[PDB]
Amino acid sequence: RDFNNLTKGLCTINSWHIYGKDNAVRIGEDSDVLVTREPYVSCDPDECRFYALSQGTTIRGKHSNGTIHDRSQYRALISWPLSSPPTVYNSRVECIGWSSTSCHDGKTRMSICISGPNNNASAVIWYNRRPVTEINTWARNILRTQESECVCHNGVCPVVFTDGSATGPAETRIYYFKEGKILKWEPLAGTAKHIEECSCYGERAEITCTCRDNWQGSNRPVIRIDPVAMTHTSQYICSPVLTDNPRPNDPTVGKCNDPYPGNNNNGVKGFSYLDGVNTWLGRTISIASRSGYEMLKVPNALTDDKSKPTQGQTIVLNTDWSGYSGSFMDYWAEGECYRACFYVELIRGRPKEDKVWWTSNSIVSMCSSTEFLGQWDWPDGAKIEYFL
Amino acid sequence: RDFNNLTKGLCTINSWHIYGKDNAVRIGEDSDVLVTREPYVSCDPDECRFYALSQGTTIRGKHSNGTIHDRSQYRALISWPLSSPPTVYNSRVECIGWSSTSCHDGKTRMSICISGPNNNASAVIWYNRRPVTEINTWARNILRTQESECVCHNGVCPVVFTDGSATGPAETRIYYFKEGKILKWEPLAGTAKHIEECSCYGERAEITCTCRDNWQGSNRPVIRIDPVAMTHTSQYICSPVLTDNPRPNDPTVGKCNDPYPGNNNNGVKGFSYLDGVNTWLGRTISIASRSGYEMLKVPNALTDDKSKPTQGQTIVLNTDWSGYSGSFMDYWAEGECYRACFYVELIRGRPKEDKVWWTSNSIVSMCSSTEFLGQWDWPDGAKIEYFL
Amino acid sequence: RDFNNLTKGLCTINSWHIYGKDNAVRIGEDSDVLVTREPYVSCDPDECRFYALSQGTTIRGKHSNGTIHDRSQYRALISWPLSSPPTVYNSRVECIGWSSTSCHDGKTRMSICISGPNNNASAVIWYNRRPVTEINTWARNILRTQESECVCHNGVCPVVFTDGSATGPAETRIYYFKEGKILKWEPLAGTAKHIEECSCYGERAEITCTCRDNWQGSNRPVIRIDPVAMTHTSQYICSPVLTDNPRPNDPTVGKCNDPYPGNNNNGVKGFSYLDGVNTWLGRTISIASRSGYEMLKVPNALTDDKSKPTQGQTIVLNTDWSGYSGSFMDYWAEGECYRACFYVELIRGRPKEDKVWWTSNSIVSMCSSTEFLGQWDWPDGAKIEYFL
Amino acid sequence: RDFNNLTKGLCTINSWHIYGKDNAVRIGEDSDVLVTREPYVSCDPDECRFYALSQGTTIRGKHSNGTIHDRSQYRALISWPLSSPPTVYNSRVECIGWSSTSCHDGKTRMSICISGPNNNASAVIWYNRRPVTEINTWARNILRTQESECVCHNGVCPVVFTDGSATGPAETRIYYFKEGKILKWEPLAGTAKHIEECSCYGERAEITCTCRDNWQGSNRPVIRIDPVAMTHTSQYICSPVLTDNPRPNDPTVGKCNDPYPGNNNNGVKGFSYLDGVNTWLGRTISIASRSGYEMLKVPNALTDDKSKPTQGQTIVLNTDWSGYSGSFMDYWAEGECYRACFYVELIRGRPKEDKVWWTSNSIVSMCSSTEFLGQWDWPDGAKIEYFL
Ligand SMILES: *[C@@H]1O[C@H](CO)[C@@H](O[C@@H]2O[C@H](CO)[C@@H](O[C@@H]3O[C@H](CO[C@H]4O[C@H](CO[C@H]5O[C@H](CO)[C@@H](O)[C@H](O)[C@@H]5O[C@H]5O[C@H](CO)[C@@H](O)[C@H](O)[C@@H]5O)[C@@H](O)[C@H](O[C@H]5O[C@H](CO)[C@@H](O)[C@H](O)[C@@H]5O)[C@@H]4O)[C@@H](O)[C@H](O[C@H]4O[C@H](CO)[C@@H](O)[C@H](O)[C@@H]4O[C@H]4O[C@H](CO)[C@@H](O)[C@H](O)[C@@H]4O[C@H]4O[C@H](CO)[C@@H](O)[C@H](O)[C@@H]4O)[C@@H]3O)[C@H](O)[C@H]2NC(C)=O)[C@H](O)[C@H]1NC(C)=O
Ligand SMILES: *[C@@H]1O[C@H](CO)[C@@H](O[C@@H]2O[C@H](CO)[C@@H](O[C@@H]3O[C@H](CO[C@H]4O[C@H](CO[C@H]5O[C@H](CO)[C@@H](O)[C@H](O)[C@@H]5O[C@H]5O[C@H](CO)[C@@H](O)[C@H](O)[C@@H]5O)[C@@H](O)[C@H](O[C@H]5O[C@H](CO)[C@@H](O)[C@H](O)[C@@H]5O)[C@@H]4O)[C@@H](O)[C@H](O[C@H]4O[C@H](CO)[C@@H](O)[C@H](O)[C@@H]4O[C@H]4O[C@H](CO)[C@@H](O)[C@H](O)[C@@H]4O[C@H]4O[C@H](CO)[C@@H](O)[C@H](O)[C@@H]4O)[C@@H]3O)[C@H](O)[C@H]2NC(C)=O)[C@H](O)[C@H]1NC(C)=O
Ligand SMILES: *[C@@H]1O[C@H](CO)[C@@H](O[C@@H]2O[C@H](CO)[C@@H](O[C@@H]3O[C@H](CO[C@H]4O[C@H](CO[C@H]5O[C@H](CO)[C@@H](O)[C@H](O)[C@@H]5O[C@H]5O[C@H](CO)[C@@H](O)[C@H](O)[C@@H]5O)[C@@H](O)[C@H](O[C@H]5O[C@H](CO)[C@@H](O)[C@H](O)[C@@H]5O)[C@@H]4O)[C@@H](O)[C@H](O[C@H]4O[C@H](CO)[C@@H](O)[C@H](O)[C@@H]4O[C@H]4O[C@H](CO)[C@@H](O)[C@H](O)[C@@H]4O[C@H]4O[C@H](CO)[C@@H](O)[C@H](O)[C@@H]4O)[C@@H]3O)[C@H](O)[C@H]2NC(C)=O)[C@H](O)[C@H]1NC(C)=O
Ligand SMILES: *[C@@H]1O[C@H](CO)[C@@H](O[C@@H]2O[C@H](CO)[C@@H](O[C@@H]3O[C@H](CO[C@H]4O[C@H](CO[C@H]5O[C@H](CO)[C@@H](O)[C@H](O)[C@@H]5O[C@H]5O[C@H](CO)[C@@H](O)[C@H](O)[C@@H]5O)[C@@H](O)[C@H](O[C@H]5O[C@H](CO)[C@@H](O)[C@H](O)[C@@H]5O)[C@@H]4O)[C@@H](O)[C@H](O[C@H]4O[C@H](CO)[C@@H](O)[C@H](O)[C@@H]4O[C@H]4O[C@H](CO)[C@@H](O)[C@H](O)[C@@H]4O[C@H]4O[C@H](CO)[C@@H](O)[C@H](O)[C@@H]4O)[C@@H]3O)[C@H](O)[C@H]2NC(C)=O)[C@H](O)[C@H]1NC(C)=O
Ligand SMILES: *[C@@H]1O[C@H](CO)[C@@H](O[C@@H]2O[C@H](CO)[C@@H](O)[C@H](O)[C@H]2NC(C)=O)[C@H](O)[C@H]1NC(C)=O
Ligand SMILES: [Ca+2]
Ligand SMILES: [Ca+2]
Ligand SMILES: [Ca+2]
Ligand SMILES: [Ca+2]
Repeated sequence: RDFNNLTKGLCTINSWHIYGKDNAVRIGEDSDVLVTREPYVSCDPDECRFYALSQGTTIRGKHSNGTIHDRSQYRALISWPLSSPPTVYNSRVECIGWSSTSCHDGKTRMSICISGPNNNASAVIWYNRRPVTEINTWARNILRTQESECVCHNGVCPVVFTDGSATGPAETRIYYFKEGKILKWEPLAGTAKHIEECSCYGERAEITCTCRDNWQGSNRPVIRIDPVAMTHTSQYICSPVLTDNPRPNDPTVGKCNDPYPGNNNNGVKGFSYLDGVNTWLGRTISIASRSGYEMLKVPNALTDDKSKPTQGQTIVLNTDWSGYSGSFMDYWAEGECYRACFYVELIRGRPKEDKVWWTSNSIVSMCSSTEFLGQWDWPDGAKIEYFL
Repeated sequence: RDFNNLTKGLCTINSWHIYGKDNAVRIGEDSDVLVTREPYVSCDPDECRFYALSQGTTIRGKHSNGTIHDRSQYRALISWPLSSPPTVYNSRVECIGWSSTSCHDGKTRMSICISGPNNNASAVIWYNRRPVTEINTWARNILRTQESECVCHNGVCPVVFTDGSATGPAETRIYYFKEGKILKWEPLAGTAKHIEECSCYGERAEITCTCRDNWQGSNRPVIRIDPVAMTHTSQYICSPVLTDNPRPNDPTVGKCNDPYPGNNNNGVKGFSYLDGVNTWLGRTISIASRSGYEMLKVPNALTDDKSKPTQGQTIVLNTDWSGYSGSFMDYWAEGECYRACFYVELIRGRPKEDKVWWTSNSIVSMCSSTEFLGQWDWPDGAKIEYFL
Repeated sequence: RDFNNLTKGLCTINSWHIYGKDNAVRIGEDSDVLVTREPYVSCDPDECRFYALSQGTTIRGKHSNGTIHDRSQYRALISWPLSSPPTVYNSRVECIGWSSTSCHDGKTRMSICISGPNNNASAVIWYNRRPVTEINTWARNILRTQESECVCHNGVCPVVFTDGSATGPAETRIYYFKEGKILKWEPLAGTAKHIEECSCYGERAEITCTCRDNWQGSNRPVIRIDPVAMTHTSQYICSPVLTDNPRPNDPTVGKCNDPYPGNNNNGVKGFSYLDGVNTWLGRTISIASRSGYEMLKVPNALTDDKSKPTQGQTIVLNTDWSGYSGSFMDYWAEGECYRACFYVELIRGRPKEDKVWWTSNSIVSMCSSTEFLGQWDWPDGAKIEYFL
Repeated sequence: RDFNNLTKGLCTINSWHIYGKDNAVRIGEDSDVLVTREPYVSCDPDECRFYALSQGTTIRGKHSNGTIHDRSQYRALISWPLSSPPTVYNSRVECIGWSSTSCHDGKTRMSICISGPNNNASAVIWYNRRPVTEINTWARNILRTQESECVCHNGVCPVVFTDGSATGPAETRIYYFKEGKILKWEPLAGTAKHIEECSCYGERAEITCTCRDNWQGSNRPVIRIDPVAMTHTSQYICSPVLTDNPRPNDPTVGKCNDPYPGNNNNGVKGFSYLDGVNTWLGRTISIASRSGYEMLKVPNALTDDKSKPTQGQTIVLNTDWSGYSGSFMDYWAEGECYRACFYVELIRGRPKEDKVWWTSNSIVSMCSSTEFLGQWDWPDGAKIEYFL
């Protein structure tokens, strides 16, 4: 095998088709499904898999009580077959910890997990299912990473980490790994003022990451990485179609180089595909809560501070719970272009459904079509009442 | 690997032997078996598997309530090892949706799933476990396909779809796929007046599909496809041995080019092998309900409007529930001829057994023998009382 | 791969060491273990597996009620990894039916299952996991076979079948299969008067089968097969160490060419290794019930009508339940000789433990050592009280 | 494949990073997890796995009652994927018995299990998943071995066994195996006075084993093996940092060539890495019970009878239960040096938690880093109250 190179551009996105769905919470009502959160999807050359952070308990298990909590010693990055649920018996542990990323370089996979207490966390970088490098916290405040796949080019796999405050300036670093070793790292540059939970995709030798400015911004920061030069830029999505959550109502003009204000110290992981007129943004439908999900075609969102939607697709109704969302692509598919894909985490349980003591999720995932397909909505589908 | 070619004829069918049986409902009374319906069987060059549409819940799970319903966001095409039950832990999701087909071309497998609301459904065509093509509804009324395997010849895999009314003229199309791409499609031609749920098999470079005329016909429509020319014909089975369900009692003379009347707006998926004097038809034993199943040797059923049985085999007694049935063959077996095989879906639960709130099925499957073997009957075997 | 040839002799048997044990009934008290009976062991070139006839239900499942019964539509030959229990999720179905054998020829595996009602049973012979040949009942009375592995030589795999009475003369046939096809079959010849449930092993181009004379004999019949000539002989084990069950107490002189009388119309499957002074016989310890199990070294048992034990090994105490026993070897092991192995089926439940409504078993298996090893006893280990 | 050679030295150990954790007791509260104890970790060239001795029951199973007991017929050496729990469905049985070791030689794996009653135990040596050699008890008193991985060099895999008293002189033997055959064995030599449960690692053609002197010593005996010459030495760790349990408080000067006294007839399996100034010792934090676990950097512990810690890392708080600990390395990793790894068995249940009737464990495992990483603590994480 050779290292994959990002040689193709994005396919034209005219709609989104269903790719995978695991129905995990429905199935886990009466089967040995692990409690998870922070899911994503990532492809190897011969298979695509679901990934997430386990909570080290099943959902009917008594240890599900307390699983609203993000960071414990009982979490691990797990992967499992596409559209199956994450069960005790089919889930492969990639590494231990409570913040992760993972990506295949064309030869093998790199997985990164961070663990530790808040003031003394460390990342372990695994390559070919063996630990290779470790990175200690630099700011002693919840060293943390993407929670979705990284992207590689000719073996170089950039990863974005943050360490420091979630409610003020933090120390974001872009590490460039190859075979699990650090080639270089850079501090964040550009005009993004705070970065968390980057969602990345690659095309024609450039990696684009759409992130969460938890501190100030209801527009999303965008990091664009050149994995050959190992350099990057940052800015915000300029569009007034604001895509964090919670957020204020949409303005008529957005901000390119600073956080669009109105909501502080909160957010949600999300994503976009930024490709000129072939630009699609995801967001929650609710401005207040992690409810609903929609895709909006917003031509030139990155650069046009008045850009508005020209097309859209509902993914999850506003009467159903959503969650984190992120990008992935199958870089090893046939054809002339890369097909944009994404997932949405469908969070069930706490805090919004507090008649149960757990928090878990299921996954829905879609990829782009060049057809203009009909739309359905894709809720989690479980009845909370059944768990009482 | 090369693409498989349909170079062989059918083996002489002198009786049927047991091939597979999953006992899913029996086993699922106390194990994590998924609720399914619309099962089938399909072979790869190195393995044969069971397939079905999951309902995204186990049968003891509380979400089994409601699973009489055909179309939800929680359904998927799954496959699993021959004669195992479809469990949470052993079932591989092929694609998401509520109407499917799947077939191996000798190189890899194509799977097709349709999802969406009734007025805005779309098919996704997967090849080599990746999405390749999508097709939007053309009639905005439950785009739907075979619910059993397709057949390929030199890479060309025809698939029959219908969109439109179930109780009047609809828009049936035969798509010819290769490597998941559309080579051509044709509207239905010939004298079949309504088509659903085609059951297909191939022999000497011709594909024969036996279908369901839900609107008018208690004889079954037959589509015969030339996958090289990519053309087809349609007619009905001429025989007065009527094989849909519900149906009127058998006449003495059938109809070749129009629906044999008496029952409207209903049916069941079924199949036949039409090979001159080596012709066998399956049907339910009951004329009124999906009860029993039998195979009848009906020489020249396709073309002889007075043909009657010369031999038969009971598969399921009329005191046991049946369901859909369909054809498959192992195109990669050794020997000089293709051995005809079929399955019967053994439906349990609603609507006929309404003391439970679910609907599920198990599978029995048989293939032909050149011996004249003794017959057994093959019920599902579960006791509904145990589920109360 | 080439066909395996029986080129080696037996290793010297100086004691028996533990090979595998599945603890199935213990584990199945709280896990999804299938109800089984009639287990055995068989090796492929790269793996050894446990085999048995499933009852198509788990042991905690309500459908376990009734599983004392031998023949139903819900049985299948299953295999699973050595020393694991036979679970819903890890068990591979080989074929459907209620009497089986299976063996690897060095290239691939042949499996045979018989199904049907008592008066109309049929065998299906699978090779390379595909059905190849079928054989209809010839006597219309429970066509039945070995219930342990067959043995192959240069592709020729003899199998012993019986059809007819269990309590008087029956029609036993030795079929010689190659690639699942019938080369030849012979009726039983020699002086054995009734044959069931043969337990076979091969060495230096000869296959030895030790069987059950259910009608009259408490000595066991022995069939010796030349798989090159495709001919056989039969006789009884001459030794007065009688090894069927139930049986009379041991005499001082046995019978070579007729059944040793005293017990009629009953028996148990069992085995022996007959190799001159390297001869070991297994038997139940109890003369009355399937209780205990022991191995006795009985030099020249086959030919010496006064032969008595010179050494022994207790396998299962007489205060624990046993069951069927049979031979297998790993024909693909390293070294200069074939190591004799056997299993014992440890039957739990009905009829001897009738406070539960099921019948199931676990497996213990041992192979020979050239050391004189210490002995343990190997009970099933489950507490029936836990199942109430 | 060629046999692995121990060509590399140890990596510099500046801290320990998380490697694996299975959360077995947490997950097994509501999933089919086997009861285990005596776990370890061992790598093949393409995978690392967890190993342990099953008790032949799940933890919620009623047969979990009594599993404080060390030796029964229902135990087996099992392996399963790294960081998964040992479940009924994912656990591979390596061999049957109640004392084990296992190691890969670069070509295939050798596994050794001992079974039998106390006065008549025997070891079976498996190679390439087949039994090859057997060894009968020589002292008729609980023949027993390492309970963690062995190490191979050019095919030669030394294993340490003991047979005899646990509370006075016993008969320890070092067997040198190749392809599962005995090349040689030696009686223990040197100044260690009692040996059990050796924990081994290899580097630059030498194997170092740190063991348990159950009889007298609260310092640990160390056996150093030359696998080319097939010779060994023994002594004790000289350091006054005493690392058995229970033990007296730490002195200022230890003992090189005799047991450091104060505690008799007890101990725990443990380990060390002895590499000059790159020397790390593990131990329980409690001097009295199997509570807590810590790593201490104790330069020249082996040879310096006043050596004290210069650095350390807490693995398990003293308010959490620990257990056995042992060494392993991935001899097939990339790079210039072998990375030291270890595990800790986190024992739950009896005798310390006697409100439940079972004894089981989970596993945490770590490997060395050349960074100075932040430390977390890694408890089992289960709530005993949930099991009542
Ligand atoms: C079967 O499945 C089919 C496929 O899925 C399905 O069809 C799909 O239907 C859905 C639902 O209708 C469609 O999705 C929507 O698409 C809208 C965009 O399309 C409309 O607008 C464009 C653009 O129109 C402007 O620009 C063009 C030129 O490019 C001009 O030509 C126009 O005149 C117009 O110009 C004015 O405005 C511009 C600036 O905005 C100026 O530049 C300009 O000078 C003028 O001022 C049109 O081109 C479209 O028409 C074409 O398509 C339609 C078919 O849809 C045809 O009938 C027609 O012939 C044309 O071909 C079309 O009119 C999205 O706007 C829309 O998303 C908004 O609404 C939803 C709620 O429905 C919100 O959730 C979403 O967030 C968007 O609204 C919010 O955000 C915006 C942006 O800030 C706010 O302005 C807005 O107020 C609202 O904010 C509020 O909610 C927010 C969210 O909660 C909150 O955050 C805010 O704070 C605030 O509270 C939606 O995505 C989809 O595209 C169809 N797809 C296809 C292929 O057709 C079909 O229905 C199904 N069938 C059945 C039977 O069910
Ligand atoms: C061990 O296992 C063995 C293997 O399984 C098992 O043997 C099998 O037994 C079963 C059960 O008996 C057999 O299955 C049946 O087979 C019947 C056909 O075979 C009979 O008929 C043929 C044909 O006979 C005509 O034609 C030949 C020439 O080809 C002439 O020679 C004849 O004289 C006769 O001619 C007249 O009729 C023709 C028109 O029909 C005219 O052309 C002609 O001029 C004359 O008018 C015979 O050849 C057969 O004989 C041979 O075999 C038998 C052995 O079976 C030997 O004894 C004998 O020597 C010969 O070798 C034989 O007589 C099927 O018809 C039958 O299926 C009908 O019945 C079942 C109920 O049993 C129905 O469920 C089924 O649907 C069929 O009936 C319905 O449908 C027809 C068609 O429309 C209706 O006419 C009929 O009224 C009925 O309709 C009703 O029910 C429907 C369903 O609910 C409903 O929809 C309707 O609306 C209506 O309500 C059945 O399949 C099987 O073949 C055996 N197999 C073998 C290899 O032997 C054995 O028993 C087992 N042992 C034990 C101990 O258990
Ligand atoms: C640690 O583990 C160790 C390894 O496992 C374990 O050692 C093992 O111990 C077990 C138990 O003791 C041993 O197993 C038994 O072995 C017996 C055979 O060995 C004895 O006999 C031989 C043969 O002796 C005759 O022949 C030789 C020459 O070859 C002469 O030298 C002798 O003098 C004697 O000759 C007379 O008899 C012959 C005819 O029978 C004539 O030919 C001759 O002229 C004379 O008349 C001796 O060689 C043996 O000695 C050697 O070994 C011992 C060690 O065992 C040493 O001390 C000694 O120095 C020698 O080296 C030895 O004496 C088996 O017979 C025995 O099986 C019978 O008993 C059990 C019950 O225990 C029954 O279950 C079993 O079925 C057998 O009895 C039944 O069947 C026979 C046959 O028909 C009947 O005769 C008998 O009455 C009984 O029938 C009844 O029960 C049946 C079953 O229910 C029922 O069906 C009947 O109807 C009836 O009701 C048993 O297998 C084993 O071999 C040891 N292994 C080793 C390697 O040592 C050790 O104990 C463990 N340690 C601890 C501490 O636990
Ligand atoms: C984020 O994560 C970080 C990384 O994990 C974490 O940092 C880590 O913190 C932990 C906890 O503090 C550190 O772990 C401890 O490390 C201690 C060793 O380090 C100290 O000592 C050395 C050595 O000092 C001597 O020698 C040097 C020269 O080599 C001289 O320079 C010194 O002056 C001193 O010399 C005297 O003593 C010598 C003999 O002992 C003589 O030779 C000499 O002449 C003098 O007499 C220092 O070098 C270290 O300083 C350096 O590092 C610190 C940072 O830690 C810096 O601040 C500093 O600038 C330097 O760079 C340092 O001072 C271990 O001793 C310690 O383990 C003992 O304590 C724990 C309890 O905490 C016990 O559980 C453990 O068992 C050890 O104590 C027992 O055993 C000893 C030995 O017998 C007994 O003496 C002792 O009494 C006690 O016994 C009792 O308990 C036993 C167990 O129950 C029982 O069995 C006995 O019977 C008895 O009851 C511990 O491991 C770790 O190393 C840090 N790591 C790093 C990289 O920094 C950081 O905190 C985290 N951040 C947050 C915010 O949480
Ligand atoms: C099915 O028939 C096709 C058409 O003849 C065979 O296709 C040829 O395959 C050869 C061998 O791979 C190629 O080099 C030719 O170029 C192919 N020809 C065409 C016209 O496509 C194919 O091999 C046949 N399949 C099998 C299993 O034999
Ligand atoms: Ca924000
Ligand atoms: Ca109809
Ligand atoms: Ca008998
Ligand atoms: Ca000690």
